[PDB]
Amino acid sequence: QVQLVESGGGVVQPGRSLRLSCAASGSTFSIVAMGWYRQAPGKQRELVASIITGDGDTNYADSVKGRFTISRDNSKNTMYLQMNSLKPEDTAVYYCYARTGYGSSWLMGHEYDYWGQGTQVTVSSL
Amino acid sequence: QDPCSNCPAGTFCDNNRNQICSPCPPNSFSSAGGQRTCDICRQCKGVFRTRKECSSTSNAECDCTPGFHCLGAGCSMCEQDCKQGQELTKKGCKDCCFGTFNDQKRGICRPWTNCSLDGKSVLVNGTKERDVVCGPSPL
Ligand SMILES: *[C@@H]1O[C@H](CO[C@@H]2O[C@@H](C)[C@@H](O)[C@@H](O)[C@@H]2O)[C@@H](O[C@@H]2O[C@H](CO)[C@@H](O[C@@H]3O[C@H](CO[C@H]4O[C@H](CO)[C@@H](O)[C@H](O[C@H]5O[C@H](CO)[C@@H](O)[C@H](O)[C@@H]5O)[C@@H]4O)[C@@H](O)[C@H](O[C@H]4O[C@H](CO)[C@@H](O)[C@H](O)[C@@H]4O)[C@@H]3O)[C@H](O)[C@H]2NC(C)=O)[C@H](O)[C@H]1NC(C)=O
Ligand SMILES: *[C@@H]1O[C@H](CO[C@@H]2O[C@@H](C)[C@@H](O)[C@@H](O)[C@@H]2O)[C@@H](O[C@@H]2O[C@H](CO)[C@@H](O)[C@H](O)[C@H]2NC(C)=O)[C@H](O)[C@H]1NC(C)=O
Ligand SMILES: [Cl-]
Ligand SMILES: [Cl-]
Ligand SMILES: [Cl-]
Repeated sequence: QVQLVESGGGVVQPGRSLRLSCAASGSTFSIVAMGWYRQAPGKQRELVASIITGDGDTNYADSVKGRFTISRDNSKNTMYLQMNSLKPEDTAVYYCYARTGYGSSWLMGHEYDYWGQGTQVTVSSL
Repeated sequence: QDPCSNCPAGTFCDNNRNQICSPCPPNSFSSAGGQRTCDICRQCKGVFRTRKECSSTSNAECDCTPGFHCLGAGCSMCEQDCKQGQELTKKGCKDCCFGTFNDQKRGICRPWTNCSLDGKSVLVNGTKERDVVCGPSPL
């Protein structure tokens, strides 16, 4: 019902910026809230930022408070994560995530959640 | 059966004379057939404001003045509305207790969904106004 496509991965030196994009398709009205997850090899999946599509409130993880900004644009039906002041630790696979209800509720004809393919974000120097 | 039983709506049983089915007085109605007398229309006054007009056949339907909401069956009474993130107490509207929420003008503050109880992480914390958004299964 909902498809999510990531864009804007890549390699960067520490301190440089990068901006992840997640484009939603199909039943985009189902979506209520969205987020970015990241997965480093060895360590666990970590929630990075979340967002309410409606009102636009954001939750950030302590480890990126100040440095990352999550935002949404309904016109373009996309969610962005601006990542500034990148660190080695930020290196992980960034997955885009979307939900269709409040609490553990989900919209009748749709999926409880949806994921994207993930983009790779590498920060090492030279 | 009875004479007075095909008496249509808008009329009552009359005796004084040559009318079986005489029409209802003003500010009275009967949606029945064969009624003995016509019911006097509901008055919507004060807090209430008339939504539907009164008719011979159907009663008037009470709305409820803006600032208030309809309550009980048929808008029997009218209760004051708070904004979201509040519930109506004994003394008046009050903000939701920390860890409860209400997303409506009317109603009671309910408690946030507990995400762990349903086996999900949390995606978004709740506010006074908004519920929690459970995320995926952990690990
Ligand atoms: C969502 O609800 C969560 C779950 O609620 C509870 O469990 C489920 C199954 C439901 O049935 C609910 O009805 C029920 O209330 C909730 O997380 C719960 O939070 C309470 C406290 O709020 C936890 O109990 C606490 O334990 C503290 C730390 O002790 C740990 O380490 C000890 C080391 O040995 C160990 O004894 C203890 O073991 C108990 O917990 C495990 C889970 O790990 C449980 O399964 C097992 O049966 C044991 O009973 C535990 O690991 C205590 O120090 C603390 O008590 C202290 O503070 C009190 C303050 O008044 C003092 O009076 C008291 O004497 C102590 O000093 C406290 O009671 C509860 O175990 C925990 N449940 C789980 C499964 O993690 C969660 O927070 C809710 N989420 C939201 C958004 O609200
Ligand atoms: C989103 O929610 C959790 C839950 O935190 C608790 O409840 C919140 C509404 C607020 O009262 C917090 O101050 C409470 O701690 C937040 O995770 C907490 O993060 C802090 C800081 O690292 C940690 O010390 C707490 O113990 C965490 N609590 C638990 C139970 O894990 C999270 O950061 C919130 N994010 C927001 C509102 O932006
Ligand atoms: Cl753009
Ligand atoms: Cl009046
Ligand atoms: Cl109403």
